[PDB]
Amino acid sequence: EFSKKYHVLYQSNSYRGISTNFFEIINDQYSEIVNHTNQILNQKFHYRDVVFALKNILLMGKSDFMDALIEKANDILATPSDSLPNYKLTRVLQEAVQLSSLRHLMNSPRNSSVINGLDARVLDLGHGSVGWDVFTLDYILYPPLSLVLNVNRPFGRKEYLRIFNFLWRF
Amino acid sequence: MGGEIITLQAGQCGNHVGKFLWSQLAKEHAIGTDGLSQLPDSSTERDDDTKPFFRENSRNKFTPRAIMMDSEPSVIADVENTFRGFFDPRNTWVASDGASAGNSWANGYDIGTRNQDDILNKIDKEIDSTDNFEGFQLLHSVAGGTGSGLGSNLLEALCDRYPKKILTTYSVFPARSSEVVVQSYNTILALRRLIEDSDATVVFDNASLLNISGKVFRNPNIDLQHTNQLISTIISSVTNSIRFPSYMYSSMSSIYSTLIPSPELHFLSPSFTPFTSDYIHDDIAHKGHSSYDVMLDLLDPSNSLVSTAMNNPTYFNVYNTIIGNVEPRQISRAMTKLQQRIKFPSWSSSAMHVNIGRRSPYLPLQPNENEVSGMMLSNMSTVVNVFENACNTFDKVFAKGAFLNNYNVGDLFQSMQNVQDEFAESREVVQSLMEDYVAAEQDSYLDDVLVDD
Amino acid sequence: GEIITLQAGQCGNHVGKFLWSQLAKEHAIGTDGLSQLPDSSTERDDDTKPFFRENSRNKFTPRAIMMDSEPSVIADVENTFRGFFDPRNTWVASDGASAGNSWANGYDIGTRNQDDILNKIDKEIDSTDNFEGFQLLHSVAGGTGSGLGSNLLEALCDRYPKKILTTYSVFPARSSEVVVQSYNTILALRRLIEDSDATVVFDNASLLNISGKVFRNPNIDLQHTNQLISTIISSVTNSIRFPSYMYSSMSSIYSTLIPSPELHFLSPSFTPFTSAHKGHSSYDVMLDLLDPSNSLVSTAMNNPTYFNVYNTIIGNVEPRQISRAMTKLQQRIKFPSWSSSAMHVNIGRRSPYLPLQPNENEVSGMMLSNMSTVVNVFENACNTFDKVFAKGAFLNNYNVGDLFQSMQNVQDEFAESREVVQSLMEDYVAAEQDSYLDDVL
Ligand SMILES: Nc1nc2c(ncn2[C@@H]2O[C@H](COP(=O)(O)OP(=O)(O)OP(=O)(O)O)[C@@H](O)[C@H]2O)c(=O)[nH]1
Ligand SMILES: Nc1nc2c(ncn2[C@@H]2O[C@H](COP(=O)(O)OP(=O)(O)OP(=O)(O)O)[C@@H](O)[C@H]2O)c(=O)[nH]1
Repeated sequence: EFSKKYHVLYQSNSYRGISTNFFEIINDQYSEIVNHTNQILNQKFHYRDVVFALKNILLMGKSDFMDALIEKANDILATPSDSLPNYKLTRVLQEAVQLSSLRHLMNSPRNSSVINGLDARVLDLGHGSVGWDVFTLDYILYPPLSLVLNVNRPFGRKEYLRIFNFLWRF
Repeated sequence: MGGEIITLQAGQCGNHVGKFLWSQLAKEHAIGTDGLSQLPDSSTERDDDTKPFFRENSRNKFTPRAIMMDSEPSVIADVENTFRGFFDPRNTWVASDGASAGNSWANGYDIGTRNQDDILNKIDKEIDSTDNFEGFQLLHSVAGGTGSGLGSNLLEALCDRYPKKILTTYSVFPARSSEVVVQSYNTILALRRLIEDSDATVVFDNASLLNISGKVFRNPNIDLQHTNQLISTIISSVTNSIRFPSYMYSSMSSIYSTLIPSPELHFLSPSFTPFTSDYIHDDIAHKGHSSYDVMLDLLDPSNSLVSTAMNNPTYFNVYNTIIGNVEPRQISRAMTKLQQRIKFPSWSSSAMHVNIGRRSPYLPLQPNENEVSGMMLSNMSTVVNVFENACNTFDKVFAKGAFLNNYNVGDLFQSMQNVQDEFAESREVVQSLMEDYVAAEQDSYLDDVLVDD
Repeated sequence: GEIITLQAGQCGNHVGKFLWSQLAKEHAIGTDGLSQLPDSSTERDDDTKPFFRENSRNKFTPRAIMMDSEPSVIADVENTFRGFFDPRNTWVASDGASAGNSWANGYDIGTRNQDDILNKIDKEIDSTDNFEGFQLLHSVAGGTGSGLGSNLLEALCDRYPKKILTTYSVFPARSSEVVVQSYNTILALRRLIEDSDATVVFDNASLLNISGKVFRNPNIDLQHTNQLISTIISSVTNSIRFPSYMYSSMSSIYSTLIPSPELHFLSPSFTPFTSAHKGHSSYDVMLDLLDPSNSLVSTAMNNPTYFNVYNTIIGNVEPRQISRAMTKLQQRIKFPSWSSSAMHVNIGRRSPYLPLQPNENEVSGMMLSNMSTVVNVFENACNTFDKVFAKGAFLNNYNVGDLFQSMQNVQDEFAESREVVQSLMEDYVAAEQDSYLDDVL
C-alpha cells in the first residue's frame, strides 16, 4: 500500500523532477516509514520489552529473578556440570523461570515467545572445573530484532559476555 | 535466596495488626476485602509478587499465607465478617477454650502447649501447601499475657521444628502499663524466649505511637485500630523489599544480613516519615520536603516508633529504604550530611546502608511534596532502657513476690519456688543481654579477639 | 460384565433407591425409567447395559432384586419410583413384616424361601448372556439383613462358582444394640471369610461424623447416610459405567486392589463433594484423601500399613499436579518391605447427561485402600463380642429353627466365627510385617 501510494504520488510529481515538492515528499516518506517501523517493532515485537528482559537477564536487572535462578541452580553450580546431558539443566532453567516473577511473562502469549527466544546453551569453560565456572549463557537473536538489538555475537567484542561474567563472579 | 513468609497472628493486638496489614496489602495489590483480586486475571503482568504472601488457589482469588491464633473468638469472628472470603477459615485457631483466665504469660503458655498439636498440624498443612519457604513472622503482642505465652510457645516449637528457617518477631510494648508488675513479668518471660530462639526481634513502643497518632492526626483521641494501623504500615513498608523486589534487597535473609551483626544483638529500632496511606493523610502536601529532608526526618528522634532517649547513642547497623522517585545526588548529599552527624563506633568502619524501592502502580499517586517516603531500621542499644524500666520494676517488686497466685496455675510448675526460680533465671538472662549490649557499645567488644588469637 | 444389585434389608433398599436415582440422573433415565435422551442421536459413551436392561419401550429397568423381610420399605420405594422397578424382581418372602433382629431368623427365612430367590436370579441371569457377578448391599448389624446376605452368599458360591461377588457392609456405630448386633456382624464376617470375593467396609460412626462435618445440620439422617453411600458407590463404579480406554470392568480394579482372596476388605474415601466454588486442586484432593478426616471408615491409627491403594480422579487434571501428588503420597505413605508400592490413578470422565453438581469445576477424587484400619475395626467388634459372650449368656434365648432346637450348636458356630476372624486378623498383622513373604524370600 505504501509503495502504491507513493508511486502514484511520484507519477503525479514526475513533471517536476528534482524540486522542493520532491524533497518534501522524500521527507514525509522517511518520517512515515520510520514511525511505522518504530510502531511495528514496539507493538508486534515489543522492542522495549525485549530490551528490558535482556537488561534483567543478562545485565541482572531483576535481582529477584537472579536470586531465584541462583537458589534453583545452587546444587548445579555446586556439583561439576562439565559432563552432563544438559537436559536436566534445561528443566531446572524452565522450573526457575516458572518459579520466578517471570511466570506472568510465561503466561502471556507474546512474552512466552520472547522468553523461549532465549537459547538454553551452556559453553563448557574449563576441564573438570566447578559447575559455576563451567556454566555459560548463550543467546541467539532472530529477525527483525537481530537487526536492532546487539548480543554476544561470535564476531563481536563480547560486551554482554564479559559483563555477565563480572556480575556472575560478584 | 528468596522464600515465602507465613504470617502468625497471635492475641487480640496481633490479630488486629495482621488484619490491618492484610487490608493494606489488599489495597496496594488491588485485592480488596473479598479475597478476589480487584484486577482481572487476564492482566497477569504484575511488577509485584503476591506469591510470598498470597496463595493463589483460583485465577482471581489470593488467599493470604497467614494463620490467626487467639483465645477470644469474638475478634476472630469480627475479622472474618469484615473480610468476607478474604481470610481462610481453616487457619483460625480458637481451641474453644473460652476467654483468657487472666493476663498471665503462664496461661498463654499452657493454652499453647495443650493445643500444640492443632497449631502444629495447621503449620504443617500451610507448609505442605507451598514449596519455597524461608521463615515465619510472629506478632508477639507482649502487652497481653495470653498472647505473649502463645507466642513463646509458638517460638519454642518452631525453633526445634524448623531450625533451617529464619524467625522474625514483632513485640509491641505499651507506653504506660496498667498492671505494671504483671505486664513486666509477661514481657520478661517473652524476651527470655526471644533471646533463646528468636533470630530477629523488632520492638514497638506505644509512647511514640501515641505521640505520632496525636501529632499527624487531627482527632486528639487515639484509637487502637488506627494505632495498629501504623504498625501494619511499618510491616508493609519493611516487607515491600520482597513484595515489590528492588535491585539490591530482595530477600528477608539478605535484609537481615546487614542488620544482625551477631545473634546476640537482634533488636532494632524503627523510624518512618509522616505516613501517606493512613486515615488522615491529607496534611502531607504542605511540608514540601525532599530526599535530604526525608533522611533527616528518618534520623530524627521524633519520627522513631520507639522511645529514643538518645544520650549519645551508639549505632551498629543503620539501614534505610526509600520508596518513590529518589535522586542519587540527593542520596549522596544526605549520606555526606549524616556521616558528619551520626555517632559511629571507632572499632567498626561500617557506615549506613541505603536502598531504593519501587512504588506500586495502583496506589493513589501523591503530590510532589510527599510522593517519596522512607523507612529506617537502626541497631541502637537504646532499647536496653525500655528493658531497664521493666527490670527495675522486677527488682523493686520481686523482693516480696506479688501476684504469684496467677503464674502458678496453667504452667508446668504449680509451686511458688519453681516460679520464683524461673523469674530469677529470666532476670539473669535479661541482665546478661543488657550487659552484652553495653559491652558491644564499647570498643573492647572487637578487641576481645584482638587481645587473644 | 453385567452385575445384579442385591438390596438386603431396609438399609439395602434405601441405598439401592438412592443409587438408582443417582444413576438415572447421571445417565438421563429419570424416575419413569424412559430414556430422557432424544431418539435422534444413539451415540453414547456410557455403559448402562450391566446396570439397566433396555426393553422395546426404550425403558431402562434396573437390574436389581430386593430381598427383605420388611415389605413396608419395599412398598415405599416402589411408590417413590413407580414405573422404574420391575414388580417381578421384588421379594418380600410372603411372611409379613420383620420380626427379630438376629441372624438366625434371617438365615432360616433365607433357607426356607431360597427357591423363589433362586428362580428370580436364574431368570435375571437367563435374560442376558454376558455375566460377571452380583452386587450385595446390606448392613452387618441388621439381623434379618445379615441372615439374608449369608443365605444368598451361600447360594451364589454353591451355584455359580465362576461369578465374582462383591458386597458393601456398613458396620454399626458405638451404640447399645452392639451387644446383640455384634453376633450378626461376626457371623456375616465369617461368611465373608468363607465364600465372599470382595467386600467394602463402612463405619456408621465415621459416616455420621463425616456427614455432620460436611453438612450444616448436625441432625444427620439415615437418608443422608444412604445418599452418601450412593455417592461413593457411583464414584467407585464410574470407571465401569463410563469406560473409555483403560478401565472397563471391576475385574481389573479388584486385580490391582485385592492381592489375595484372604485380604478382600477395602476402605473407601471420597473428597470433595456436596449432598458453590472450586478451591481444591488434584494435589489438594489427594492430600485430603490421605488425611483421615475424609475416609468413610474410622482410621484410629497414626500410620496405617498401606498394602494396596487405587484412586479415581473426576475432573480435568494436569499430569504435573498428578506427578507432584504421587511423589508426595509415595514420600508420606509407608509400604511394607515385601509388597510393592503400587499407586494407580484412573481419570474418570464426567457424565454430560448429569445435572451439574454444586461446586462446579471442582475436581474430586475417590480412593480405595487396604490398610490396618479395617483390622482395628474388626478387632474392636470381636473384642466387644468376646466380652458380651463371656460375660452374659443371653444369646441362647432368641433363636429360630435349628438354632432354637439346641443352643450348643449356636455357641459352637459363634466360637468358630471368633476363631476364623482371629485367624484373619493374625494373617493381617502378619502381612503387616516384612516376614510375611519369607517362605519364598
Ligand atoms: N495498642 C493496642 N493494644 C492492644 C490492642 N489489642 C490488644 N491490646 C493489648 O492488650 C491488652 C489488653 O488485654 P487483651 O487485649 O485482652 O489481651 P490478652 O489479655 O492477652 O487477651 P487475648 O488477646 O484475647 O489473648 C492491652 O494492654 C493492650 O496493650 C490494640 O488493638 N491496640
Ligand atoms: N446407614 C443406614 N443404616 C440403616 C438404614 N436402615 C437400616 N439400617 C441398618 O439397620 C440396622 C438396624 O437394624 P434393622 O433396621 O432392624 O435391620 P434388620 O435387623 O435387618 O431388620 P429389617 O431391616 O426389618 O430387615 C442398623 O444398624 C443399620 O446399620 C438406613 O437407612 N441407613
